[PDB]
Amino acid sequence: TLIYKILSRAEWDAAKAQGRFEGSAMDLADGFIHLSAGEQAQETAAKWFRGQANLVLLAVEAEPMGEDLKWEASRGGARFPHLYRPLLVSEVTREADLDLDADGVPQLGDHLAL
Repeated sequence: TLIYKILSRAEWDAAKAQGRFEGSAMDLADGFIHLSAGEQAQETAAKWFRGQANLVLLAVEAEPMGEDLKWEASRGGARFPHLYRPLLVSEVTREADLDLDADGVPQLGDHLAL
C-alpha cells in the first residue's frame, strides 16, 4: 500500500540536506506527519495546496514503516496514515514534480494511476 506526502520543493530539498523530512508547519504543530492513501490524496491536494507552484509528491510504501505509522479515522470517517516520526529520505519509493489545473489544484491523477 503506497501512501503519499505533498510538500514544497523547498521543504523537500531541506529534508534531503538532513536525510529526513520532519514535517510541514502543520505536521510539526500536530505532532505527526499527515500523509494520504491514494484514494484520499487528490482531495488532500485540492484542500490544502491550491495555487502552490513547485510542489513535490512523495510516494511511500506503508507496509515496512512500522509502529510509528498509525492509521487514524479522520476526514469523512476514512482512516488516514499518520507518521509519528520523521520520514526518512530513503523511505521514499519515488517522487514527482506536480503541475496545477486551471483552478490551481495540483494534478495527482497520472501519478496515482502508477
